[PDB]
This record gives sequence, structure tokens and C-alpha cells, in this order.
Amino acid sequence: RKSNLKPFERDISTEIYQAGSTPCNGVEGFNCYFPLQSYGFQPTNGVGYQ
Amino acid sequence: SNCVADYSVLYNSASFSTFKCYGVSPTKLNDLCFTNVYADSFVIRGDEV
Repeated sequence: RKSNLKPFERDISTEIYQAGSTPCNGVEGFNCYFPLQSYGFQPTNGVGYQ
Repeated sequence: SNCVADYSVLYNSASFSTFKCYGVSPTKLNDLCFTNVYADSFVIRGDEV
């Protein structure tokens, strides 16, 4: 997260989260954090992680 | 212990390999402060990270 979240605001920005002083600027690199993570959708997990 | 939590120089070291946190957030580092730290400093093999 970069911006201070307001209630009920859709945000579609896939901007590269900068970790420290690494200018990523369109590409990845040294800890260029990609915040758009992924869901674990399997029946292999338990019953509360579904 | 017995020292001001100067977690800034604990964090901004660019000589890292992989930044892995297990129980705490990285945004309130200097804000949130702890009681006592028991560090386990040892050298591992490269495929053990």
C-alpha cells in the first residue's frame, strides 16, 4: 500500500511498490515489490482458507 | 536490550539477500518497540534460505 485508503474507493493500480531506494520505473529489480499477489484456490487446504 | 530501538539502520542495509518477515509489519518499525531481543546469529548453506 502507498496511498491512505478511503472507504469505498475502487483502486486498480498495479504500480510497483518500491522497497527502499530502488528506482524500478516500469520494470522489476532489487526488491521491486509487486503488490498484486495471488489467491490460493485449492481443495488441498483446510476448511477456513476457502 | 537497554537501548533505543534504532530500527532505521537495522532496515535500510542494502547488502541484503532476501527480505523475509515472519511476525511483524515493515511500516511501523521505529514506532512499534519491543522488550528484549534474543538473536541467533549463525552461517547457513546457500540452498537453505
